[PDB]
Amino acid sequence: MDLKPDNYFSGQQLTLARAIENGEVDEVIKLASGTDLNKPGKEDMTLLFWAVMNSINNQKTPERLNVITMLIKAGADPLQPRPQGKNSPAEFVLMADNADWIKAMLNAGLSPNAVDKTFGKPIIFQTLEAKNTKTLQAMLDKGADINITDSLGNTLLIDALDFHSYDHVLLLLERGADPEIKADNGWTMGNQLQRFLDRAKVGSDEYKKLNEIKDVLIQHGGKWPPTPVK
Amino acid sequence: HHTSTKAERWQARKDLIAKGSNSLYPDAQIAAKRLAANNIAVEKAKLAENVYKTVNPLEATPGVPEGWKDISNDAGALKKYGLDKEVLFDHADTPDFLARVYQPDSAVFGSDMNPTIVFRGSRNMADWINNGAQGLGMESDYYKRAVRLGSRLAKSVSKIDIAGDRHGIGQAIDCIEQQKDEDISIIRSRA
Repeated sequence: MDLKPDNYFSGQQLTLARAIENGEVDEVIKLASGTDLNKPGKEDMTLLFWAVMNSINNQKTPERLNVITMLIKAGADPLQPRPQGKNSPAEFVLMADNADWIKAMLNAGLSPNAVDKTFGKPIIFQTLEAKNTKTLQAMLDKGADINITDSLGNTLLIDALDFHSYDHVLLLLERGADPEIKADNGWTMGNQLQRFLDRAKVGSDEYKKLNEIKDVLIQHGGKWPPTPVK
Repeated sequence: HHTSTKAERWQARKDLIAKGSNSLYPDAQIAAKRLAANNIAVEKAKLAENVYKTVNPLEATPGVPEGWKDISNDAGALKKYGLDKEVLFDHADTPDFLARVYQPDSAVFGSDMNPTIVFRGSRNMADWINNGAQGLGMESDYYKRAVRLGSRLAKSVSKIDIAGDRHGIGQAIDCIEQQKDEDISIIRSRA
């Protein structure tokens, strides 16, 4: 509900956590230079996750978003993993339905092609689980490689179609993502799209969206029908 | 409780199945058919049980059923199926979607079993993440990572099967084992 900073921090980290709680940008800038920004408090809480938690709902204000920026500028690591394969603040806010929080991190100069420190996967892949394309748009607008690949050669376009993240697929195609890239297994996005199209029920909402993807693919110059997998 | 190795018991169970399938008696013949199917199904249900023992997904899961190896933390082995560790679980909180991948030992199972991916069933100061996820508009949808894995496995060149609450799985294993004991009795009755 209403979080209390004393449940997670003590000492100088608590003094900074209270400045964050109060949304006091100048006090945050003053204190962040002398505080250990990355040592976690209790319950896996870090000072940067605390800043995210203090910038949501009625606290999603320009100053409280800028607190995130200023903590990263001071040395708080936006790619710090949590234990047990849990994700960093940058990956976490890429899952949001609004890009304000990732933009506050990009405003501190986080690379849009950054990879996560546990799995080595480009953090932009985490946008595919968001309920709309706003966080992917923010990453692409800041200059991310639209054709970046994971360790198995999958692109955002390939992974988004597999995820059934069809609005991400459409956005990637409209922004000029290369649909002809083959993953290590030799598949293109289009190879899967053809499988999906062939099994879809005529007139279902899935059928309608997959055909829209096919039309947009062609409209942006993609090869159709696809070359069969070798 | 068990005198022989898993491999020896697996072979001896197939030997008994073969004896039933060769019987003139129709009850022994159908008992052998069901026994063969349940012998396979109980191994899958034991893996389905095993995923509920995973705590840290980046660490070993204890009590992997004999004759199987957990490859969920072996990037090289997963690559064979087009998988990596990252896609096997959710990462914002304690995992809701979690899968584990197991390879059968051919020394035990020969070619009877395939690599198998098993999906686990979906499930105040420490709940700060769930607060954050709600204010951030997080979808929090178990199905997304499950469908994604289904889409990927359709491209796998190497054969891989899909399988997979904890109490219900245990009861299921009870019912399967009970059926096995009944079919073994029928078969032995016709010798």
